[PDB]
Amino acid sequence: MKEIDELTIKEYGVDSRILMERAGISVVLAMEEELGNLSDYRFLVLCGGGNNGGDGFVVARNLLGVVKDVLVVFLGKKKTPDCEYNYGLYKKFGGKVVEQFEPSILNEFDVVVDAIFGTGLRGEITGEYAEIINLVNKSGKVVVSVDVPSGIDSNTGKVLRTAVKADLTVTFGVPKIGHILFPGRDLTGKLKVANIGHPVHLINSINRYVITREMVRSLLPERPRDSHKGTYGKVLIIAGSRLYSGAPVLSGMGSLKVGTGLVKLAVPFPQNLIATSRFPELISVPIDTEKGFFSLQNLQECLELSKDVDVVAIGPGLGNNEHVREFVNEFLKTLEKPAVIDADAINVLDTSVLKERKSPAVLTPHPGEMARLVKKTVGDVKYNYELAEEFAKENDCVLVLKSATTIVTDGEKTLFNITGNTGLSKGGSGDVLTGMIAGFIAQGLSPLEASTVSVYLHGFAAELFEQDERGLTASELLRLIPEAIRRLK
Amino acid sequence: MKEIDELTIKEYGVDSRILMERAGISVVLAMEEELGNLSDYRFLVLCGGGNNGGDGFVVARNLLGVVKDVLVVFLGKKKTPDCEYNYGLYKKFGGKVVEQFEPSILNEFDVVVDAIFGTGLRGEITGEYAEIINLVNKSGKVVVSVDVPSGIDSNTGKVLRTAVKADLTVTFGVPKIGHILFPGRDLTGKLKVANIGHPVHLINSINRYVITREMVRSLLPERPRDSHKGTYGKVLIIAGSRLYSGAPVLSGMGSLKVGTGLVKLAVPFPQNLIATSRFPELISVPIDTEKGFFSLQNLQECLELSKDVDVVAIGPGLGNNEHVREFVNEFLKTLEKPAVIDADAINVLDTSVLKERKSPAVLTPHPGEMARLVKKTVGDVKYNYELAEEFAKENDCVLVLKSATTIVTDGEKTLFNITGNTGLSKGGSGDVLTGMIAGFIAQGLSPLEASTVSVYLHGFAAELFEQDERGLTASELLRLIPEAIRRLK
Amino acid sequence: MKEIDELTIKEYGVDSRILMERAGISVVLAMEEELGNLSDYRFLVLCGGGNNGGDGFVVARNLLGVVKDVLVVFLGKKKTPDCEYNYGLYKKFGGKVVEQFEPSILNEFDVVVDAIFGTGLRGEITGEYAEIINLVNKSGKVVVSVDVPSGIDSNTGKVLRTAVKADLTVTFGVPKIGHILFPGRDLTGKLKVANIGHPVHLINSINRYVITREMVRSLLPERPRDSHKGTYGKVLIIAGSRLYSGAPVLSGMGSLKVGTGLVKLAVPFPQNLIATSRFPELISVPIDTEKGFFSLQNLQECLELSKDVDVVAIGPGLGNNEHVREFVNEFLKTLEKPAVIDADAINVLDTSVLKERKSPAVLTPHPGEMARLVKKTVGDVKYNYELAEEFAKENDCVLVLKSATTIVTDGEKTLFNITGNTGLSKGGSGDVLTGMIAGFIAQGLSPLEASTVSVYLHGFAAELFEQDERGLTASELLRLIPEAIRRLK
Amino acid sequence: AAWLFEA
Amino acid sequence: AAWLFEA
Amino acid sequence: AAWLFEA
Amino acid sequence: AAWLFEA
Ligand SMILES: NC(=O)C1=CN([C@@H]2O[C@H](COP(=O)(O)OP(=O)(O)OC[C@H]3O[C@@H](n4cnc5c(N)ncnc54)[C@H](O)[C@@H]3O)[C@@H](O)[C@H]2O)[C@@H](O)CC1
Ligand SMILES: NC(=O)C1=CN([C@@H]2O[C@H](COP(=O)(O)OP(=O)(O)OC[C@H]3O[C@@H](n4cnc5c(N)ncnc54)[C@H](O)[C@@H]3O)[C@@H](O)[C@H]2O)[C@@H](O)CC1
Ligand SMILES: NC(=O)C1=CN([C@@H]2O[C@H](COP(=O)(O)OP(=O)(O)OC[C@H]3O[C@@H](n4cnc5c(N)ncnc54)[C@H](O)[C@@H]3O)[C@@H](O)[C@H]2O)[C@@H](O)CC1
Ligand SMILES: Nc1ncnc2c1ncn2[C@@H]1O[C@H](COP(=O)(O)OP(=O)(O)O)[C@@H](O)[C@H]1O
Ligand SMILES: Nc1ncnc2c1ncn2[C@@H]1O[C@H](COP(=O)(O)OP(=O)(O)O)[C@@H](O)[C@H]1O
Ligand SMILES: Nc1ncnc2c1ncn2[C@@H]1O[C@H](COP(=O)(O)OP(=O)(O)O)[C@@H](O)[C@H]1O
Ligand SMILES: [K+]
Ligand SMILES: [K+]
Ligand SMILES: [K+]
Ligand SMILES: [Mg+2]
Ligand SMILES: [Mg+2]
Ligand SMILES: [Mg+2]
Repeated sequence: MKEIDELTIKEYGVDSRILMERAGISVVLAMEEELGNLSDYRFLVLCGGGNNGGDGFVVARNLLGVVKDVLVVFLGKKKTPDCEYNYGLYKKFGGKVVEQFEPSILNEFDVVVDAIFGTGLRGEITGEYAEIINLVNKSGKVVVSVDVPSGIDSNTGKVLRTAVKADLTVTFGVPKIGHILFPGRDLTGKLKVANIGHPVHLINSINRYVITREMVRSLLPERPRDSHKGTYGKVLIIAGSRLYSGAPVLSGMGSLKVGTGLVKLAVPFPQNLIATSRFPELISVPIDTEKGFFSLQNLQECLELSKDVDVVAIGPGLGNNEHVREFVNEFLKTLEKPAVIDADAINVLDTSVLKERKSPAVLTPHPGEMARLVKKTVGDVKYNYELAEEFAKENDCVLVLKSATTIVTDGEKTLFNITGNTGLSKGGSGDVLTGMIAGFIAQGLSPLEASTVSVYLHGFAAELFEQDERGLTASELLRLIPEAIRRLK
Repeated sequence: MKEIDELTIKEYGVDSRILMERAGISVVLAMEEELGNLSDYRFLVLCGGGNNGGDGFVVARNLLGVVKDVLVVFLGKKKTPDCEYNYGLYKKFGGKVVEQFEPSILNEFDVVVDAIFGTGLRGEITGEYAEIINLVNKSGKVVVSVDVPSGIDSNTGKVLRTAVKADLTVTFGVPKIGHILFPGRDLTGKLKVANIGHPVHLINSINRYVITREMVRSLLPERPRDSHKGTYGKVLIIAGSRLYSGAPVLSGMGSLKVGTGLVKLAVPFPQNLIATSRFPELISVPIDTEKGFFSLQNLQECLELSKDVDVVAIGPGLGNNEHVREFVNEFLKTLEKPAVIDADAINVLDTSVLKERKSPAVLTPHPGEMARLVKKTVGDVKYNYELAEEFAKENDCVLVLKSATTIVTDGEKTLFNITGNTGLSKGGSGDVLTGMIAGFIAQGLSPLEASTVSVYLHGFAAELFEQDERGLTASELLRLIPEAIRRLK
Repeated sequence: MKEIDELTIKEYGVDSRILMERAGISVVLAMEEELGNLSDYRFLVLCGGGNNGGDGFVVARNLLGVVKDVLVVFLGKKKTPDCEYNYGLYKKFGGKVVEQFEPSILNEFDVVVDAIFGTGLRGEITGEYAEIINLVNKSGKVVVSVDVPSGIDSNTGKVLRTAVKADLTVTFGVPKIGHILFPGRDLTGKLKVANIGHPVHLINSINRYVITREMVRSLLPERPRDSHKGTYGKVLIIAGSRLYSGAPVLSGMGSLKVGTGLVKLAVPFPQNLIATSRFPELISVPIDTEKGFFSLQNLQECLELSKDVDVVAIGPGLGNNEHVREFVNEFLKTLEKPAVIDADAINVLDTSVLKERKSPAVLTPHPGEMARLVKKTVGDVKYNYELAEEFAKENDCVLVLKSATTIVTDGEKTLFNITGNTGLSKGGSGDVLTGMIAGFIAQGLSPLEASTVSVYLHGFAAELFEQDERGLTASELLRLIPEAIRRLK
Repeated sequence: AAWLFEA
Repeated sequence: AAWLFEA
Repeated sequence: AAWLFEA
Repeated sequence: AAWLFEA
């Protein structure tokens, strides 16, 4: 993005003042769209000394004469050249500027435009800057942030001591990672992405994308009329234990509800019988076990069951103990099919095994399992997309790191998912996702594509729940999945 | 309340006649609201000699000239000063008063205003007073009671020999306990609470409240966007036996449907498998038992399962025998987590154990289990809020005493719940409640708050059932819970 | 306007490239608004070598990558600096430019953007430029003109040999006279006025305005509740003859329908009786005449009738002969009230009389009467706002020159009216207007204000006619007037 | 609509 | 809805 | 209606 | 609805 602006000025030849003008007017238009007619409102524009503030000056100047009142509070010391220019325009146009903030000031304005810091923020905000942000946050006024709410680090989404909470953020060219990852995602409020005149080839060159409806629509496999269950693939899910008899059911149904032709579960007897008593469509193979858990004595039966399926999912509700550990690593070492490795299969996994595998793999950890997997803290891995990138690349796999914003990466391409809600914050929801991913691989999507489509549809199904989200359970989510698919087209 | 009137006159300085005027006109306005234009109706006002009757005289006087007909039947001997004053006003204004009731009289009137007795009722009603109340009750006329239907003891809700059955009750300042507890709640009909000019600080000073929509809305925990199942807590439910394989399922789902992140049941094998066959989202741990019931041999397994959960519910469908008794009391004595103690765990409980506990507890008895618990009759404990108060305070716990009006108390604060209907009068409904309470504790509400929110939402879900209430079952109630939550906001 | 751009660059400091960028993007946004999503369309941008063409290059460049196809046909020889700059940007961005137009080219495009000439057009278009405009006009494609359709002289509305016919014109800052006067008004199609960043004080400084709904709403006199016919004024209308018995009725009703309190007509007997037989509310004074026309023998009767009225309208249907001439000029010379001089009173008027008058006057000629009045051809005066200005100023009057676009001027302020339709192209419609103007003067609006409000409301009433406009008659128009007023607020 | 009455 | 355009 | 903004 | 107020 810094790249993008520079190239658009330096190689394409667009005057930096023109980009700055387009930036500011796009903020005005976004506010009009969100607030209706702007002439009834009084606007307090907060401008730093950088180009974020310059953008602010453009906004203030364009409100002059058209709205009830404009005031700029200039908070910087030095001004960049474009900020200086635009400051001089605002003044020539008759705009009033002050240099000291008095708490009482929010009293006489309806909208605060936050142009203090954007992508040029470095390190923590303190001093006057922090007080003013805390005042704005306590004011209950409408807050529109220019580019990113001031205080959010645009590369990570972290709050640098304190940050503005916006009702509306107008960002330029492309969403920034700090709009996408929390807490920043929360502080952004409603996000508008404005076209300010970058050539389209530059906008498209960016390595990380948010997963969209259009991308997922184009990835959904085709349903030829002359087809049968074989057309849509077979999944084996190796799952469950005597502690967890339900997980396998949720995974298997996740596969069926996204359109897989045939799903076989392998589950310790008698827990395997639980699946068909809820959903008779599922096939649930009883695996004879010594203590209610998969072990090495079951290895050959499972490789045999895997011989004429398209994909194998393993992990949900297996339990984490040494017999499971032995079994999972020998299985994965010998299985020459794509694998979706989840849950307790991740908790026992030996990552050397992923390197010596010829067939592909998707790993689906929440941060707690990722932390354990790479031997780091939850805090070190949460939302750490570069870490996920390095791991996907080292181990020749797709890593789906699950959280309110899920990261899907293969080490080259990284995608962020922003669908879903807190109804998914409840056990079972991940077990469903695993089945969805395995299912899309069975139907012919690549691992990365299957994962992109699945995370998106899984979150969208949760949002379609009719009642309060907190009451959503995994069984209900399964039922919403084909509605999500329909609404997708 | 007697306190309240006295202080409003004696310390704040509001003339008692003014309070009485505001009382009476609030009755007129409440009737207009309920009946439409009052001028088509004929009103028979029944006035005792107390201030309830004085309030009646204010009503009658204010109807003079505006309605088809007013008649007062004055039933008292002496009059209090404000009743005397208002009697004299009614007469000066031209109102007609008689002193003898003739059964034939109800014939020529449409509305009976019942101002015979309010909070000054002492002991049983007999003699003329009883006959007249029984006549009014047989008349099929519209009955509006001033303050409380005459015959209801305003401190308990008991009928003192006989009582008026009202279509509408207008009470002053705050609801009286006798409007809230049955039978009085039934005899009150539709209740309006009128502001007659008490200062608000006095109205708010009252120790007992009815649980309202607004109170429950403010107590619902937050759902931060960046969250996961851990954010919303973990519950262990120790439940079931070979006699009762279903109870644990209803408790576990009750927890999940109010937004708990993770629910583990511990249930004797093979009954534990019943839970996941209905709801695979649940985790149901098989507990190995000798005869199909928890005993001391299971104590250590359960303490272990309790180590990284937030709350433990125990009791639903455990069975009541000596092995269960030993197990429950040793468990609760050692468990250092908040406990929700229900059902058969209450039936075996040794209350010394609650005193020696450092962690908190909520007990959820119906009157039959409370009676047994304190060794009294059902009749002695039913609706006995002072008894519940004393028990909560002695044992350092929250007591939720369940009935059509549920009492929630911690010995200091007492709350009454008035949502729900007879569809909850059917096995399973309590087992659901236990899970709901455990769930809200898991999410961070205090025991008392979790219980307040739960009793309210549980009754409101029952009322949302689409078909006749009597056909409601606990499974359907679970499905209604997230609708209740949504309607709450 | 040339003034405006220059000052905005040279004194306010706005880079001319920035104004040009805002110009072009405002064209893109106006097209999106009018056409919906632009990505389905192919655009042929026609660029001259001036700044109009530069604006075109901005448009083309901003469509690159977002729409099906862009092509520029560059038609100029030299480029101005901003056109050169923007040409270079379009190319860098990957835009394709050709320099020769092939008739077959319109075939493969859906929208022609016309940026050949704007306000820099000088003299007639011939050569390649004319052929290309004639091709576009024969193509049936959607045509969007940048600033003004190429070929319209922006100061007069004249076509310079040939001109583009647009579906949409996006003009910058303010409407140009050439959008307002015909034929240019016709060639403009739907007109959008874009804010490109001129300071508002400059935009407002312009001497000529289009009459708007908001201006007319603020001018409508107040209707105090405690009022009577005297509050709203009295009008005398001196009108009619034995040739024209209807004109006076239409004028008198025009006065009443805009809210005048009292209208007296003076009309030769027996023609005066026609008025009250249609509208009995009118007062119609029989004037005794020798041959059916006003003459000098009626002068004193009319001055007498004028003594306690607020305004006098004279002219509609008087007839044009020497007795009328003598009478009108002696009357106007002596009448010391505001006069509305219309129709045959204009045809006989001696303009020296307007100079020697102390009281005010509004003249309401169509071009045929203006031509005669200043002794010029219809062609010389039609839409000649400078001529009208000079005449209003020389004679101390308001001149309302009537046509599809009516000019209202007092020599300092000139207003253009753009309401109305061809249903007003039918006798009687002017006679109604005269009464409307006299009425608003009677109610207290200045001559210029009365005329501004009247021309607007008169055209708006015609547009409210329910059936085909061509069937509208003056009687129906009278009925629509109070609907126009209501819709105005 | 709540100054006089609460339900 | 009037900052950019007047009709 | 998408030239300026994407949501 | 007319005991308190007439309009
Ligand atoms: N119905 C069922 O049968 C269910 C079984 N489940 C199974 O239970 C087993 C254990 O899975 P768990 O995820 O509970 O525990 P894990 O042991 O795999 O997770 C490690 C710890 O990380 C923490 N954690 C979880 N999500 C986190 C997040 N988003 N951010 C930070 N920390 C987080 C948890 O507190 C957990 O204790 C798996 O086999 C899983 O399939 C779960 O899917 C729950 C539902
Ligand atoms: N589906 C299931 O598995 C169910 C199991 N249940 C379990 O059955 C066991 C016994 O519970 P119960 O309540 O039946 O019996 P309890 O032995 O706990 O109750 C004692 C007696 O009190 C009486 N009683 C119940 N509610 C009363 C009230 N509101 N007022 C006055 N008296 C009342 C009953 O007649 C009952 O016989 C518990 O473990 C409970 O969890 C019940 O929840 C019913 C549903
Ligand atoms: N119902 C009636 O009694 C009517 C009587 N009318 C009266 O008829 C008399 C003569 O008025 P006229 O306007 O017919 O003729 P005038 O003699 O005043 O007009 C001179 C000529 O100019 C031409 N002309 C009219 N409008 C023109 C325009 N917009 N552009 C160019 N040329 C135009 C006409 O061809 C007309 O012959 C007036 O006293 C007028 O009040 C007219 O108002 C028609 C209705
Ligand atoms: N607040 C939230 N917003 C969006 N998605 C969520 C949220 N909480 C959880 N999820 C999604 O729910 C699923 C949780 O998976 P996992 O943590 O494996 O839990 P489980 O094993 O409990 O099924 C993931 O897809 C995760 O990204
Ligand atoms: N008529 C009623 N109105 C409102 N609530 C009721 C009614 N009958 C029962 N309930 C509620 O239903 C639940 C019954 O719980 P409990 O008596 O423990 O029965 P169970 O063990 O049968 O589930 C309690 O919350 C109680 O207050
Ligand atoms: N096509 C048109 N569009 C708008 N207004 C029109 C049109 N034709 C005529 N008018 C209006 O109708 C009225 C005609 O007045 P006038 O020419 O004095 O005719 P008359 O004497 O026939 O009543 C004027 O207000 C004129 O501006
Ligand atoms: K900012
Ligand atoms: K009473
Ligand atoms: K043009
Ligand atoms: Mg999981
Ligand atoms: Mg119970
Ligand atoms: Mg005319």
